[PDB]
Amino acid sequence: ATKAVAVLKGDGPVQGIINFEQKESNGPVKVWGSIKGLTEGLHGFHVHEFGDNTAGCTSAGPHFNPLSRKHGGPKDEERHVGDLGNVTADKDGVADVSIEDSVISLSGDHSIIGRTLVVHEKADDLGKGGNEESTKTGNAGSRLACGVIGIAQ
Amino acid sequence: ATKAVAVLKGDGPVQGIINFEQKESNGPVKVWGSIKGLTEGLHGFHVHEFGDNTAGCTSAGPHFNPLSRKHGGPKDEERHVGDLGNVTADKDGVADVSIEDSVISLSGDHSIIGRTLVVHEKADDLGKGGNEESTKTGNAGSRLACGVIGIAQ
Ligand SMILES: [Zn+2]
Ligand SMILES: [Zn+2]
Repeated sequence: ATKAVAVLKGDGPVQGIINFEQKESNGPVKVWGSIKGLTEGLHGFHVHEFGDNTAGCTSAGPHFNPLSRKHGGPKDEERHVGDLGNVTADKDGVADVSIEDSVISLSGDHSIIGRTLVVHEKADDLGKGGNEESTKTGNAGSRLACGVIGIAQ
Repeated sequence: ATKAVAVLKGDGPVQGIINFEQKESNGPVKVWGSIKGLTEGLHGFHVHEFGDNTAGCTSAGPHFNPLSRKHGGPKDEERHVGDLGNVTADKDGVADVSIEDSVISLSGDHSIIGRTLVVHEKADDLGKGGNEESTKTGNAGSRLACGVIGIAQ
């Protein structure tokens, strides 16, 4: 019913659009959209603490632990509330994503409205890769585009 | 006592970052922050209805007229219930923003919490200078970085 709007912008050809389709205000959300200006294969994809992403990296570090676990989800079980999978792109420069989930809803100033999403440079491990750091971020690499989430209904 | 953090990007190294603080939910508010990557001189800046700003015009056009008004304010008697005037940048490529207003506040999805903003690479004409487009947008002459409004509380 109520669609939210996440607008990620990097640099020229780099963007990330995601709509969040929610039917009331605390129930589960159907999520989809296109992250373009990528190279083919997987790219890490996380909802951070806050909507600050303006002091560059001096803002969103790794992805928020509000439930007190590691990075994960599409292969790991524990998973941050700040993790909506990874965006796997084609050679036409785009990852067009499709998801449905019951760990967030369009609720207040702290859920996924007023919040930040990050898209990463490379593929995400989603748990414990080959190193310590992979438990923090997924080892997904640097960030390109950044964006904030507001209401589109 | 909720502080915001909007993130505009897209025109490569151009960003538009604006903050706010809410002293009481119904009072006036000081906006602050910086728009950087700009040439020196004036640049128009507008909050719109919704946080909807993904691809461009299909995700919102001009700054909405809920009272069915013209644009303007700092030289005009109208002003939309969701717009501001213009900024100016110094030759480091940056506009300082440190402005007051007594009609926006951080309260509800349609206020500045939950909303969108775009800044413009030319001056704004505020309701009327020359043409139709003065009374419509604000004659703002060009786009630049666009974004959704974020919260750090
Ligand atoms: Zn994570
Ligand atoms: Zn206006």
